[PDB]
Amino acid sequence: XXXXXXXXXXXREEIGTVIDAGDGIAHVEGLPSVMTQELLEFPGGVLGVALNLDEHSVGAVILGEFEKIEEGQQVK
Amino acid sequence: RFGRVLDAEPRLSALLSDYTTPAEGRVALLDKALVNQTAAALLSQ
Amino acid sequence: TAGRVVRITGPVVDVEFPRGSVPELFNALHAEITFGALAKTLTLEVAQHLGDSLVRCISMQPTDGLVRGVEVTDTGASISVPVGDGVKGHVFNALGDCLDDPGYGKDFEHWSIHRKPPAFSDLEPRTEMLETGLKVVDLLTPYVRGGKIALFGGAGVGKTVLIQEMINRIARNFGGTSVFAGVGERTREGNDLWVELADANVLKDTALVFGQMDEPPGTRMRVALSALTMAEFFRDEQGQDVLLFIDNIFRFTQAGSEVSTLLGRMPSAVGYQPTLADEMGELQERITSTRGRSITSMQAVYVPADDYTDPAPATTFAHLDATTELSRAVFSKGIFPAVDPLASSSTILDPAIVGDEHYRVAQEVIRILQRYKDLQDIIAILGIDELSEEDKQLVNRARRIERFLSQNMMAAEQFTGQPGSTVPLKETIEAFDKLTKGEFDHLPEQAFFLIGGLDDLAKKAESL
Amino acid sequence: TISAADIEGAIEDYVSSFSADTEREEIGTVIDAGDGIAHVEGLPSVMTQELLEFPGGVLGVALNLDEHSVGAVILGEFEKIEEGQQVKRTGEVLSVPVGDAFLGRVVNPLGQPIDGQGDIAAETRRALELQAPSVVQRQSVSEPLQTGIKAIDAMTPIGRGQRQLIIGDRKTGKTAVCVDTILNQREAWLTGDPKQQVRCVYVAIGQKGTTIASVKRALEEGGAMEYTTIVAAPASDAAGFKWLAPYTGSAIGQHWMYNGKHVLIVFDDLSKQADAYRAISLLLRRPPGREAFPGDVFYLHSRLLERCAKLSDELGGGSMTGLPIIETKANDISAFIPTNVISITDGQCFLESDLFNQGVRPAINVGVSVSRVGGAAQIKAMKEVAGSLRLDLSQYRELEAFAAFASDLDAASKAQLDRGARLVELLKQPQYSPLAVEEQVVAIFLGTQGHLDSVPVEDVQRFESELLEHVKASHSDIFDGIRETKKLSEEAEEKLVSVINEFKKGFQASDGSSVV
Repeated sequence: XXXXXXXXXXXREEIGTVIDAGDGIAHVEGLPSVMTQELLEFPGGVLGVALNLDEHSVGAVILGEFEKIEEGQQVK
Repeated sequence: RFGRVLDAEPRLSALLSDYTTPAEGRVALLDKALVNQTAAALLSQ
Repeated sequence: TAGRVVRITGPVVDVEFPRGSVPELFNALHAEITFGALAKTLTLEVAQHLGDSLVRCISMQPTDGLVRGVEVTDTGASISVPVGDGVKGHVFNALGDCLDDPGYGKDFEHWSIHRKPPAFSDLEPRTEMLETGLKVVDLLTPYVRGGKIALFGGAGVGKTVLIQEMINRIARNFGGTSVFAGVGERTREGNDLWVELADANVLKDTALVFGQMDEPPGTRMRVALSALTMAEFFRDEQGQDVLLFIDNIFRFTQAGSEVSTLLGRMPSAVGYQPTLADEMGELQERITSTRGRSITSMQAVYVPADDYTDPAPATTFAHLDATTELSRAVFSKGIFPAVDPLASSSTILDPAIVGDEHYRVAQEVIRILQRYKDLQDIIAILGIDELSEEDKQLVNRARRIERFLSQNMMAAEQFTGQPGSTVPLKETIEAFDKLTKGEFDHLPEQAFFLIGGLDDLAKKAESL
Repeated sequence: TISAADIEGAIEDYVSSFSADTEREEIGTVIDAGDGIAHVEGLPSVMTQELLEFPGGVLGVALNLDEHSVGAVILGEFEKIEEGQQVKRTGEVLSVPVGDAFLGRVVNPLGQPIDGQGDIAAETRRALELQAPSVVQRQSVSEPLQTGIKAIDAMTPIGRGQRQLIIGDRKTGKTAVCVDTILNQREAWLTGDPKQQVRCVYVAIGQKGTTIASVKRALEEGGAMEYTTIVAAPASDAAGFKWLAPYTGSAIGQHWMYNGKHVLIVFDDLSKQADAYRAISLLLRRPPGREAFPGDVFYLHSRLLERCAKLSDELGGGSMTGLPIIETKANDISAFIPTNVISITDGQCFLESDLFNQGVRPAINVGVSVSRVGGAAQIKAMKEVAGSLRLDLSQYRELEAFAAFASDLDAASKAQLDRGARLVELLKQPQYSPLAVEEQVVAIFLGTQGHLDSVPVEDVQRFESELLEHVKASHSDIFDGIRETKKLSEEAEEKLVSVINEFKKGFQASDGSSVV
């Protein structure tokens, strides 16, 4: 009983940050609720596809304007 | 005794696995759920 | 007790469970996809245990729209498929869900698709010939009861007609039923088959299982085992003979190689899965006869690049006992069922297993057809008038033997309205023994087409 | 009849013999499992290649012992394994039970019965990885292993302690030849002397269950199941069983061999063991060498076949003879596994499929088969009568290839061509028909001494079969003289020629003609 009550007592949209980028791929951390193949939009108006979902970070392939991606950019 | 409680409560033990979560809110939950004072201090350490 | 989805990579999904509740491998798990355009219930099969209570899975459906940290509910059993008489005349996916009428068959008994082959003590200690009642099959390439038969051919070579034929033969002569396993079949060809078997009105006795090409390689691999689990029930519990079509067993091998690569296992010779011969053996050994009942199999088998050394066909041709090849050069003569008498082969065709007279007559008919096949070039280039008399008397018999392999098969009854014949073996081995000796050479070629049995030849000769 | 006393006495023996040692032991836990391999944590005391056991009644081999965990390969139904299962030590290095109680039984590679006939009354246990007898312990192969195939016993004799490779294509009679060889021993087994009393092991790797059952039946019907044991690893079981099946077969054999019995081993077929080891290695993520095989497949097949030898009299005069079968992908005898095994064994009997379909059966390729032991194991009668035949047949084959389009030729070529055609017709025989050596010598005498030179090619097989039954009904002193002295003396040879002439003077030819 007491454990269930403690758990229930212990229990705005999310923005991820780019932790890695190279050769047309970026890895985005965070985004707990992203779905496989959701469109991600990066701050330079470039888009990514969120094609891989690791334990820590999303692997997102980038459509087109890859040069405009830097570590620490906000991903909506 | 705490080990007995954590092993008998698999959902609480899993929710206690907090290294990827914010440890401060995890410790606050564990102190509010969890006596010998020094034992509970080691547990919070 | 429920698990969480922790990692997703293409069709592969990892799930984490509470410490004490990790599912046994090959269990089916269910997961939800909630996005409006792609709403699904997603079935996962457990492949490996990665430690830390993580379970490696492969998805039976596309993983698009899946979100991290959704709940996963274990079913606590393997993938299970419905079994019973009410399976006949319906179409199922690999997962046992019906395509002809959704939600049908939920109330049936369900069996685990992953089950062991027969015990050693239960196998039949000798091969028995299957008297299928088709002249060409029985004489030149006898089928083995509970054996596996390779089939070769394509469109415009009667292949679907031969399937309808064999289904009718098993239903009428042996009181059995058929199962058809569309292992990676074209959805267009699956609908053409479904409509063809419905129009022939044979579908009432056939269970169809399709693993369509549209779905990920986990399903194109498990479909063959699903169909085989329906057939195993009909053999063991109903006590019927069963005929299991597989089309096409190469795609079972390929699907297995692709799953193995998604699981990151290191690939072997020319890139197949490293388990190949056991992956296949755990299917092919399970097709057999026991306790006087039998699962016969016909298997269409593609060969990559036409070389019978590639591990896919080299593995497959270790298991199978007979080989029927259909030829467009025979079909274009009007010879139905267009089984090529020289390119087809069988391994039961030995004087120890069939009577010495059967073996002799089969060797004589092969010799005569081989001679005619060697003369056909001279005939086409120079004309019959360039031949001697001794060989032209051989060709006069070879033309008639080639025609007399044709039969009014039961599949044609839809069109011709005349019934199909079923010649006894002891009739056909007399008829070809007489025909090779030339006793019927005074009859015209039209008297032998589509004829059936020897008494029918006597009727048609007096009609003409 | 049956009695209640035996059943009650067996239960009372189990009950009275029941005790528990209460022994202290390390229990480990499975931390990873997949695809027929598992990793175990704990087990501080486990030996390398200790046989483990798992809760499902499943065994495993501890191959790799890391700082934190033990990589165990799973033998049998790895489906029953899951993470967090406890594992315990059997306390034994990888071993099989062994003894005379295996004669007439079918067992899986672990030495568990698979026939359902009953438990195995094992004498002791033997470790699989005991080294082969060293260069000082062996003796020269000097003793005939009669196969009862004319083609083999004439040109490629098999001696006790030889390894003879039965390399061939798919569906050419390789299994038929080995079953014929196992059947032929029954005429010896009915004698009591261990010196003649050869006993046999057949190990099936990756065969169809129907093919194993068919062999079990053919050996029962011949009476060979008095002295044959079958290790069965059929194509349906896990890769670990297909990998062990040759080793356990040799281990069952070696226990008899070192006692001074004579043993025969048939490996059917050793390519499917190589493929199983390729599976187990690539699942371990070891890198592949040539043809995707791991670097050590040579150390698989040599470690196996080197167990087969003849021992020196100082170690007891026992011996083990190996017939490994290999399957060849479209007759490319230069493939990796073919050449590896050809480099180990003391010779090969290549079976060519292009001949088998013409009805030359057994389809022995006389031009490529050899015996590198040679005539040292062949009885002096057979050695004298047949020892020319091999080269005469090879030069007949090249002559036939030349003359196939020669419009006319010299008389010496034509006479040689007709002799060679009659000798090829002489060497074939039907399935399950083992001929005793005392008859094989006479069948080959007919050929080599030209007594067939009257006979048309279509008559020859009939003629030879009939004449052997003639000399079996009357004039048996030919076969008694040959067998009791192992040499064809002149005073018998004249009686033979006299029976030959007396038969030719009464021979109706199959064409309706007659000859002398």
